[PDB]
Amino acid sequence: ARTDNFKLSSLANGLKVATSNTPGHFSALGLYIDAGSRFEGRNLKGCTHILDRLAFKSTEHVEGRAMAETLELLGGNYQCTSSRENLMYQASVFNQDVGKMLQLMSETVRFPKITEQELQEQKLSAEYEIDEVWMKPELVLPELLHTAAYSGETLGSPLICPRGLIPSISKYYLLDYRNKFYTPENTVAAFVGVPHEKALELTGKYLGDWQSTHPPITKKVAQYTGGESCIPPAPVFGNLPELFHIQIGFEGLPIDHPDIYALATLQTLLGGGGGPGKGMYSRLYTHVLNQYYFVENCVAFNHSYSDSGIFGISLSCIPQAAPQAVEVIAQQMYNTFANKDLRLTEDEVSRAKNQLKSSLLMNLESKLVELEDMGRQVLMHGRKIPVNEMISKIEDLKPDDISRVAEMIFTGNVNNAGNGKGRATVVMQGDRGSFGDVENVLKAYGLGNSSS
Amino acid sequence: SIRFFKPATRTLC
Amino acid sequence: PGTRTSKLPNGLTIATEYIPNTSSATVGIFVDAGSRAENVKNNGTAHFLQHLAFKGTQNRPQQGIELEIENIGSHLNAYTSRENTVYYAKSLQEDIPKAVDILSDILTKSVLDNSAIERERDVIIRESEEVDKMYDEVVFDHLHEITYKDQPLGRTILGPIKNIKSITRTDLKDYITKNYKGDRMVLAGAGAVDHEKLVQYAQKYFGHVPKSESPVPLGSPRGPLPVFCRGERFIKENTLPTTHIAIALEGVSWSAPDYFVALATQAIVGNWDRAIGTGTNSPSPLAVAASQNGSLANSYMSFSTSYADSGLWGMYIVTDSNEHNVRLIVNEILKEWKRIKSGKISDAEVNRAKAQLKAALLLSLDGSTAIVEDIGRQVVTTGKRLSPEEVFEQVDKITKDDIIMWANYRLQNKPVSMVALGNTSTVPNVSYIEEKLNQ
Ligand SMILES: [Zn+2]
Repeated sequence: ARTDNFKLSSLANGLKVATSNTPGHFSALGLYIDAGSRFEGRNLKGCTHILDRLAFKSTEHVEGRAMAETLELLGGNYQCTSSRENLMYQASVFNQDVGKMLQLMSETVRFPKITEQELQEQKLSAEYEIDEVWMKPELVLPELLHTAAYSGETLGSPLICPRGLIPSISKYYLLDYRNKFYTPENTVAAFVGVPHEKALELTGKYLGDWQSTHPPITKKVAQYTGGESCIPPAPVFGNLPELFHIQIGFEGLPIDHPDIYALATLQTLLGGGGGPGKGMYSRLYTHVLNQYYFVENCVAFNHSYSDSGIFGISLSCIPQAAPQAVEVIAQQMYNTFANKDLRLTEDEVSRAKNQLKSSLLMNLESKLVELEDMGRQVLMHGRKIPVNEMISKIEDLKPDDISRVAEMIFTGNVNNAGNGKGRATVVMQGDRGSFGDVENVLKAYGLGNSSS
Repeated sequence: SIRFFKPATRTLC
Repeated sequence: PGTRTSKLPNGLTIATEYIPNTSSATVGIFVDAGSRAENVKNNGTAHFLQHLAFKGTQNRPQQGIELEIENIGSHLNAYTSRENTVYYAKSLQEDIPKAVDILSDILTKSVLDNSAIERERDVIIRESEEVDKMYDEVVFDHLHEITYKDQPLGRTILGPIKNIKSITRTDLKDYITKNYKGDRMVLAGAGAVDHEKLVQYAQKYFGHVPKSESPVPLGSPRGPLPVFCRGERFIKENTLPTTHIAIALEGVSWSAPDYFVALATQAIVGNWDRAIGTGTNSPSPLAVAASQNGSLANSYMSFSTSYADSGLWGMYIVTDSNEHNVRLIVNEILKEWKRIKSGKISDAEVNRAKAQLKAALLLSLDGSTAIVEDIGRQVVTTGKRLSPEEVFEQVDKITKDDIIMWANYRLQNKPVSMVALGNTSTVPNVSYIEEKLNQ
């Protein structure tokens, strides 16, 4: 709010306009829509991805070629991407070009033509993209994790569109999706280094007369269920070592939840991985990577969304070691709160705290990052938490705070709006047998919750 | 890659 | 507002750019050293030093540096190029001084333990074996060797295996003694940074650094200008699936008046990939030809490298060792340079290139680290920092004519050097190339 020079207001159609920072060597701006794969349901599957791949093509007022050439002339530093919870159009441009970029952005957001040809191209192209994605464990495991954590609903609704469902994505369905989510009251226009006054001026000029379609409200809360799933061992490539993968998690916290900072500190304290400051002194490094080398990778993850999240540890190892994977992970989770002799130390917590503040602040040095973080925050709870407040909440964290949160998560004791189960989510690639009685090992360590 | 300039450098990456 | 500058009594320059609304920053020490400061038996030292600087100093043992940096959430890194050695840190504003302290400590008070030096010889070798697997890297190293025949710039950064096995603690300490002079280094910082205070810390932790007896402003000429040597080196390797070719001509230096014009011309030719295309809405006649009737190559990339007193400008090609007649793709490339030389280029493509150029040089100066990168490299190799607004001006004033002029100067009756790795049988001669280009 105060030092960031953050200002917020709305157009009469409900479009929120957010600005921050002061004049610089150049500006950043973007349109943020509250959409994503979690809203597709079973009827609009794949629409979010196709619409974002269709970004910046021909519009009612700008020929496809002219759109592309003009964006090149603006520096070509623009993009459209989408996730489970977001759909955004962003760019950084020289100061004098903010208006032109905003105009093009609103043209593709309000008047896309989506011709037969354009759609056919993106569809043909999406099939090849999916085929590639399915060969990357870094992408696939997390996908399986979400599907299992929410039984294929909302946050677990496929982020990777099923191959067979792509050809049936019609203009009709894309229009249905657009008419449900592309409304001014579901959009935010954010700018960094642009005076608020100017931003209101430009936004009103290109988006002010935009009117809502007043669609049916179809936004369901995420209901964590937890669950299990296993896909076949990946194909043995060249010299590459064969590896099995496993991810184990529990329902985490919403990004605006009060213990979110404690939980991110916990994430940092665990660290892990595959110059100094690279987190080689984090628990997963010390207690796992350094102890077992049949483990090629081990890291903590923290997926946090508007109404839920998944928190846990990922591990990749040699096929031969698979039998021990579950236990290794269980021990680490256990050791964050239930092991009186490995209680979280002042040193550990203090270092983790500084590493968390550090990576947040350093990331925020980028205009595009400031921009995206602002857009999403306003989109979600209509306010931008001031950096000062964020740092304070982290600096005030004490070891007990981290221990309380660790216990809550691993005990399956989170209580989010969706009223999730306390069952673990375990997903893996390799031979199912090789992993053993997964549930038994977890119960043996008091992890999870068996009584509702 | 995508579009510009290119000198050699070694890093304690 | 802009870049603040100050000079320490020992010659060290302190350059700074404050970034509003930040609580973190980057600080880096830039030394005009690198491999171009070594000799034939010396070759590889500067890089060897970089590795050892992290093994312990007179004030902090190795693990001590690591743990200290990780506890305040800072990051520490270094790199060596043919022109300089850079050590830098990213940290919260509270730790800037701690950062300067540690940087100076690692740079000047490093232990250089004999045990460490011997264990490291293996790591450096391992590293060498990895570069050998990056064909582009290999081709450009050979290109530097023949183009700057028997000159400093002609040696690689890592150095020969021979030298990696023979470098001695004496070699190391001499390099440090000879090159590490205040007048030869810059302490650059950006972000939540106070220039006055940083100059103090500079004095406090770097003040002890020796001034050269014959000081020279960072920009001033090292000595006898490198000389571009025409030449060719064919490296037959029938086992390779792809063939790699690099074609160069004497380019432009960091401070050259035509520096931006040279970059502009590079951008007009641009790149192309057999699978992706140009990444431009409208491909050049060259790109179109490259993709026609089966493709003439897998990819081509225009490149430009600069140094304080010299430069290399040219094309880097990648072809299918079993499918492409390298001659054909080379012809198209030369045809394209001639097109520029004959003025047959549109206002639109000139504008496209200037836009590409501005974005690449300016929109990329985003965080403190990138900004320190720019401040540091510019001052240490040039003696000044053109501001983002000044660079914008330099690019914006370029005309169709400037480009036509430059190409006609640099790509007509000038020597070219070339390197080819892989299936060499289909690659044309360096005299073939000049004949067709000047023709
Ligand atoms: Zn190295």
